[PDB]
Amino acid sequence: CGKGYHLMSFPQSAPHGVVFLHVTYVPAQEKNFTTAPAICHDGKAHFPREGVFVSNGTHWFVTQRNFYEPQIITTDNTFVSGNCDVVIGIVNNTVYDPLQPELDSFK
Amino acid sequence: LQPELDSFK
Amino acid sequence: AARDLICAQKFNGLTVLPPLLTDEMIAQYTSALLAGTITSGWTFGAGAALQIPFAMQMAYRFNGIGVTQNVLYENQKLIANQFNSAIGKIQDSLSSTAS
Ligand SMILES: *[C@@H]1O[C@H](CO)[C@@H](O[C@@H]2O[C@H](CO)[C@@H](O)[C@H](O)[C@H]2NC(C)=O)[C@H](O)[C@H]1NC(C)=O
Ligand SMILES: *[C@@H]1O[C@H](CO)[C@@H](O)[C@H](O)[C@H]1NC(C)=O
Ligand SMILES: *[C@@H]1O[C@H](CO)[C@@H](O)[C@H](O)[C@H]1NC(C)=O
Repeated sequence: CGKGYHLMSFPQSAPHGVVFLHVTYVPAQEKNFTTAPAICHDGKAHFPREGVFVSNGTHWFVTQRNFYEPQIITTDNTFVSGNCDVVIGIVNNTVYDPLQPELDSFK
Repeated sequence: LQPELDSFK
Repeated sequence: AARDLICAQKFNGLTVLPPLLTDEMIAQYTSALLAGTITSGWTFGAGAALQIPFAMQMAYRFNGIGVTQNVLYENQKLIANQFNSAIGKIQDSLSSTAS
């Protein structure tokens, strides 16, 4: 139903037929980025839950696949699976944890 | 969270 | 001296027209589709081509069947070897059997 990701459709009558109006979703403006499959932090491999790791040259972010919404890398949207000596192309970066500052502030 | 409490104590 | 049926079909008014798209253009369309689906994935069918590494869109394609993407990144070489062996077996099956 149309070109692109389908959103809605509307029917109309026609002489000996039907006519569909397909409302779709087409991405428009693109931008190059540098990506990595996983992040080696503290000897652990962090993989994104949903989205993809990108970088703007200096800092690393994680974003959704079909839109540029960069977020800081956190243990909430990444998960751990094994050591970082088996993934080809893994880079080095830190991963924020929101539990630790609140736990230190309660002390 | 309770091992973090054990390390807290 | 060995007359074929093609001249007899020709001499009775039964002609065969050539197709509009020659096989060179069909091969060009097939090569365009392969080069689109290798370097971009499903993105070249919606809008423009969106470049992505192959081992990352393969991990995207494991997420569509209910398998997490660490399975690829810890077993990339074995899956590549299995794909190459399957391609070679397809080649041998097409070379041997003509039916
Ligand atoms: C990559 O993105 C990061 C964050 O989006 C940029 O870091 C910030 O840059 C602005 C520039 O006006 C500074 O005011 C901020 O202080 C920076 N953040 C931090 C935490 O220091 C970074 O500059 C970007 N790099 C490139 C090359 O675009
Ligand atoms: C990305 O990099 C390529 C490298 O040749 C360049 O041609 C292209 O204009 C860049 N930008 C986009 C949006 O593809
Ligand atoms: C990441 O850090 C480890 C140990 O600190 C090091 O062996 C490895 O080379 C680093 N990665 C890169 C790409 O330099």
